[PDB]
Amino acid sequence: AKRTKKVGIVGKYGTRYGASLRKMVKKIEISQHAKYTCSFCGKTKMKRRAVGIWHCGSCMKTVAGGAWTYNTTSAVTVKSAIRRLKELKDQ
Amino acid sequence: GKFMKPGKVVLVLAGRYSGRKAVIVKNIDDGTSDRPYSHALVAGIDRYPRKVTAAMGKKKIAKRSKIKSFVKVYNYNHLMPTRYSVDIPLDKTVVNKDVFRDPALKRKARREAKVKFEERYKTGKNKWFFQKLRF
Amino acid sequence: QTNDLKEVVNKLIPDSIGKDIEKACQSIYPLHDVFVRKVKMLKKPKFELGKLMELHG
Amino acid sequence: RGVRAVRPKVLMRLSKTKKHVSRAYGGSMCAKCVRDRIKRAFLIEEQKIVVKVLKAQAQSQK
Amino acid sequence: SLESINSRLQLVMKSGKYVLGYKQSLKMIRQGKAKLVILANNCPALRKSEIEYYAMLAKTGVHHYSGNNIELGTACGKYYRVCTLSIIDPGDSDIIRS
Amino acid sequence: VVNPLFEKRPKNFGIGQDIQPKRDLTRFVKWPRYIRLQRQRAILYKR
Amino acid sequence: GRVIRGQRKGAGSVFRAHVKHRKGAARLRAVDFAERHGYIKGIVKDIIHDPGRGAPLAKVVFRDPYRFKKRTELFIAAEGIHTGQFVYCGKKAQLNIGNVLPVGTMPEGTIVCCLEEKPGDRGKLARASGNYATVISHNPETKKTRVKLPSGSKKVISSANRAVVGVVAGGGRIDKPILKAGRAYHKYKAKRNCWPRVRGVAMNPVEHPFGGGNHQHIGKPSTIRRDAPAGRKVGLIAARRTGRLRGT
RNA sequence: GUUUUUUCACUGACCCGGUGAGGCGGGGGGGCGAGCCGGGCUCUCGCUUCUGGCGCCAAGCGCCCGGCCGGCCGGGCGCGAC
Repeated sequence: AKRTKKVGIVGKYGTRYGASLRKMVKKIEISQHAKYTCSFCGKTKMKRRAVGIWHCGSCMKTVAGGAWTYNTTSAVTVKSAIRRLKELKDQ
Repeated sequence: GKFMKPGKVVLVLAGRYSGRKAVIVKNIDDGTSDRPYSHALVAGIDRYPRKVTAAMGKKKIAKRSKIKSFVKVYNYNHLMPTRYSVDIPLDKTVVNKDVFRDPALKRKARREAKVKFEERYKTGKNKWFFQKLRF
Repeated sequence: QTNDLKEVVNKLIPDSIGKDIEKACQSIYPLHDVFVRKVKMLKKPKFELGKLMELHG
Repeated sequence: RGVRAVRPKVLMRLSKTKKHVSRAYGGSMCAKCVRDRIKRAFLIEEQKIVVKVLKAQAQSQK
Repeated sequence: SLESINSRLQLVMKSGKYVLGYKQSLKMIRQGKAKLVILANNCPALRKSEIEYYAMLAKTGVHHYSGNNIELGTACGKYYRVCTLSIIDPGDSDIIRS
Repeated sequence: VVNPLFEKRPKNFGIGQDIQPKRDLTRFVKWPRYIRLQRQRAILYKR
Repeated sequence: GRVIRGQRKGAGSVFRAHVKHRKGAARLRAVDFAERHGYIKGIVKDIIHDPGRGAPLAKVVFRDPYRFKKRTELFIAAEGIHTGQFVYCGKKAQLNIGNVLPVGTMPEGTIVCCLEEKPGDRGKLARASGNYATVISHNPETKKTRVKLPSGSKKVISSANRAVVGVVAGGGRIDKPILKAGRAYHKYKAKRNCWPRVRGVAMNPVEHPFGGGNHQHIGKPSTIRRDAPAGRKVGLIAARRTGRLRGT
């Protein structure tokens, strides 16, 4: 069935730590454990090995990503900016 | 078109002769009752002739410039064909597919390719073929 | 693109670009007050003194 | 494959053939990654000639 | 021609003959049956050149598809992912000219 | 008469192509503290 | 009479760092001929976890230009580096991510990390997880560059010094609450003995200048002289302003 | 002049950082664009970026040098790598 009304992955912490802290960590805990589509084989096999280090269980290709998410907002916009800066160096 | 002709040079991909260069002597693009898969007969060089250099002796160069050939039926996908070609006879009378049941007739197909590859090494023709792929 | 920076200005002192656009748009919607309202210099190449003195002569 | 899974100081006793497979990079590299590097060795070394021949035929018109 | 190349496949999937995958497509190049060999852009760069080189010997055209193997699967109307796609017969289509 | 196997095999000693040849580094040796001293003593007579 | 905990910290022994399972010195590559005139190619072998460091490292293997040996480097991994990616290091190397080249040979607004504060020191600045330094502006005469550091303070830097392009990996880890004391215990066990932080007012008046009293209070101003001696220098060290931060 | 002093910059003690102290500074000769009529100057470069191969212990070319019988059976030195 549907077991819990509005606690998810953070049902494991019971009554402890407060709602608005457990409400915060749920948005993280979902993402860091979520399987992502490997951009090198297409398979949903990117799992977080450790902090900032993401591993394709199919490619055996390790990526240096964000702590709780595969891609961070900052790292993407830098990759877009470094691209755009390189479009001006060579023109 | 169909490129897997008996004029082709071929990188042996799998097996004991891994990374060796070989000449297709026969192409069977649709296999027999014995071999369902599409298979080629190749004759290549197990031991390459070592890198030879001026200020080596004529007796030393001859010793140094010795081909040890193999003759082997492979699958097509256990070979890697290339743009190169070695237009060398390698007669069908000896280098043949009735070579693997009789062991002495494999020593002669091994022996024939040895005489054929050693002479065209000495000419300097197809000098890519007689140097080992560096993997 | 089709000619050099000395030969564009002798098109820019008249309306050689501001007349060409006016005529070639009469068939789409006939428009009157066409100029090239501004030209902004962005990228000059490496400065050689000879080409400058060639503009002054 | 083809190599005995045994405590590493025992390897002195084992015969040569118990410690490798009869192939290029035998008992050192897998068959899969050898024959993908026979391809990678080749198609790079070919691509060298593709830019080698273009180098002179990009020069020669000047 | 970004949705054209998507639509020109969709018609080859309906009417024409096609081969999905690497190993089976690598036979259709080697059997001289390949007319266009499409590649997804996240295929191994070694195996991308493997296809290009075989297609050069057979004088077969290689298209480099503007999507990953998941989109090339959706371009084929298939419920899986496909990198390599050697087309044998377009049928009633115009894919291998333009 | 020219034995045609004898190929001219030149090495490209460009940055990140071939290995560097064992060239002269007499003026890049980390010298002993006495050899270092007696040379930069001779500099102080010229400085 | 007793020495304060901070002074015992410097002494060493129980406050020395736990560098047992810490995996190598996370340095740059050394400046040679192919850092200073053109570039040298290297592959990322494996992205790796360094205990006590939030950011992951990269075993990057460069072939040696002088001997037939092959060199291995541990880089503060730029975010988006993967295994079997070609990392280039030199003056003529291209301006893409996880690719070190001198700050002199990149445009303004360039995001870098593992930045050298001096030419040759092999990567000191902006090398914690999710941090970046922006190349602000160049000075071709005198050969120097303003670079905004992660704190937000522009340093004039000598332009002959190197930084890998891109933000450091493991970015945005301090977003997640350390929910329990267990997660904090385990964090600082990989680093050094600093965690169970006893407040000075809880301590006795012999161990710490804020200790003692029948009530648990500071008693003397918590803000202290910069010139104060060790044992005394405790609380808010040379506080320009203090209290709840209003304005920017 | 002598001395004091202020700002610019010098290196040579003194300090720092890296390295297995591996190519620093100047000059020369081979690419590249710009400029008068085959010649010449103030400059620019120095080889590697489609791929999770491979590379060291020199090829090449000169140059000298020791027998049997100008011909065959072996050594050194210079560049290549100013």
